[PDB]
Amino acid sequence: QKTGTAEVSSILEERILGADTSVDL
Amino acid sequence: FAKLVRPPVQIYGIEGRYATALYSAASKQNKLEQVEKELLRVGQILKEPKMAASLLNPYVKRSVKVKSLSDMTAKEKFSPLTSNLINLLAENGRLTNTPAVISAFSTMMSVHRGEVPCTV
Repeated sequence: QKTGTAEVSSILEERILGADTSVDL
Repeated sequence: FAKLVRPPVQIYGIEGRYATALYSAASKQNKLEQVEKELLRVGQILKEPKMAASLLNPYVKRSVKVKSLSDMTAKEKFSPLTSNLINLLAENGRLTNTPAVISAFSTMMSVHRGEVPCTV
């Protein structure tokens, strides 16, 4: 099958800006 | 084997997050028009009957399609929010249900203006 994604577009936004954090691990 | 049902299809989750995870920065820079109008071109390029065969042809391949995508955006004059998410659409074979992801952008954009008073 061809699947296996994890919000890649979300992690990409942090690389270009990365200006939103609220203690989350 | 008696009756048949046919539910519609629009907005789901991982596909909606693709437009909201790229336009989420556009919402702060006011690019919803720069990202919602350029993304629509990808849906028309795949919806086009002469271009639909080129996107589904078995010769475009995947690694070669990545260069064709960047080499097309260079002539398409995309915007600052449409020369990155375009790779994801043609990165893992996402040019089949690509128009459904653009439709979710219009529904997600309505949530970025409802909570933003900017009129005097």
